[PDB]
Amino acid sequence: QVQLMESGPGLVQPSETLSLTCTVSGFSLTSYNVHWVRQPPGKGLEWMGVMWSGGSTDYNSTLKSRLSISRDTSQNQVFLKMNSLQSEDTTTYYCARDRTMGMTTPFDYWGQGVMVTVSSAQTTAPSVYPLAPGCGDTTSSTVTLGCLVKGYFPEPVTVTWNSGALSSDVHTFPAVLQSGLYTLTSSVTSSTWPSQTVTCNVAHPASSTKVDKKVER
Amino acid sequence: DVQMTQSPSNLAASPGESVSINCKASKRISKYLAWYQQKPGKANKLLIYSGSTLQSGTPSRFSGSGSGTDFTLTIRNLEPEDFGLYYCQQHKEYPPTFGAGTKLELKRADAAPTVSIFPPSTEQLATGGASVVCLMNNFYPRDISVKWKIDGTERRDGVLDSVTDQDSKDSTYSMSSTLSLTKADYESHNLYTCEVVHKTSSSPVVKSFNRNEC
Ligand SMILES: *[C@@H]1O[C@H](CO)[C@@H](O[C@@H]2O[C@H](CO)[C@@H](O[C@@H]3O[C@H](CO[C@H]4O[C@H](CO)[C@@H](O)[C@H](O)[C@@H]4O)[C@@H](O)[C@H](O)[C@@H]3O)[C@H](O)[C@H]2NC(C)=O)[C@H](O)[C@H]1NC(C)=O
Ligand SMILES: [Cl-]
Repeated sequence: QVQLMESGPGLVQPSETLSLTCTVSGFSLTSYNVHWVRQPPGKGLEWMGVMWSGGSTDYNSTLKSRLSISRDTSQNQVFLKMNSLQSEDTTTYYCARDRTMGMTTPFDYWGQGVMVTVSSAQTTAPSVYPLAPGCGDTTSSTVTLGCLVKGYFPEPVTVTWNSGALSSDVHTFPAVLQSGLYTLTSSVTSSTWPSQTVTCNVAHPASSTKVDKKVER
Repeated sequence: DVQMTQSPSNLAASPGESVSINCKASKRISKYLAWYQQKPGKANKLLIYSGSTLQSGTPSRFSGSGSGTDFTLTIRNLEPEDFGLYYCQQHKEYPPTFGAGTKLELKRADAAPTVSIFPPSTEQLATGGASVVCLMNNFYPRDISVKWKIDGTERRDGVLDSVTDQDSKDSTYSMSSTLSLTKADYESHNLYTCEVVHKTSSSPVVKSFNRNEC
């Protein structure tokens, strides 16, 4: 099948070069155009430019001076290099394919997009705290437990429960930002706690951390 | 450029019902308008192109009309999988341009939130900080409001909250609210209450604890 896959850093600093790669499979770059599109925070899609099949490039005229698109056909990759990023922005960037034969197709395949955080802040691993009922709260047959994943930067994290084994009513909520750090909660239900152990597994790739926190008591 | 104006930004319907979504081009573009579906965890997917032509694999309940400036996507007999976001793209000329999207919500029966309150952990208090959490799980509709009270007085300072997207299995929402405060502040008060208003109850659902029992 046709596939496009964006990759790049999850965090850049203001004025670092932001290099993105779009890795393709199941078609030839010399037969199709590959476009770059961004979605700023709040907003709809914005065309940035195109890597034409024949090797030329074109750009959004307002962005031209800050973009460079290129490719490596031997490696099935198209690149977007850009500069002059916007402190605290969290744009998502996409690549997508089209062609023109008798007519111009719309974009027939997209990548799933990558989000880039722009900041001069340090990478910071989360502290993980238990969410357990206490302080005189009578425990029903099914209990809601959770983990508070506090004070990390940048996004994202992932949370699983009992290494994937527990998936009853799992909710992992959107993180909130304050004082430059993210905090999220994740909850699950159990009818067999505390006799049976409930543990959240929290990964924060940017800090290379993976921590388990058993919820008890 | 061809500016695409899409409407509406939002729809809500039940499985089995029908919705339509309009795009209007700022210039005539013959039949060259395409429709896409966006869904969490998936790349944007081409449904229709050239106004009315279904991509191979698109179910027959999707149809498109229009030529010139005015286009409409109609989705009949809605499946759960159809709830998500739709957008249009013209493919008459470069630059590619796009509608602003329509988010289609799955309208299910009302569901009252399961409300849980959680005191700070001793692990966190060791650090000099306290977070009190209130979860409001598996409710419908989206509309909800949560109040924190500390010794009977509303606290809005130090409260942040967030809400999940509609659940893939039961189409509900869930909300988390966190009251953050210093250990000293936390220990200067006794009663912590989160107060939750939703159309499923004629008065608020209240969960409380007294710190003196912790
Ligand atoms: C080429 O790249 C350009 C960036 O260099 C892209 O420009 C963006 O284009 C979109 C769509 O036209 C703009 O979005 C609109 O913004 C206006 C203005 O919003 C602000 O002001 C009003 C009134 O004071 C306020 O109501 C808003 O909340 C904002 O404070 C809105 O009225 C529109 O609804 C819409 O969001 C971008 O603002 C614009 N960005 C910049 C940085 O100029 C352009 O889309 C690209 N071209 C292509 C073909 O994609
Ligand atoms: Cl026309």
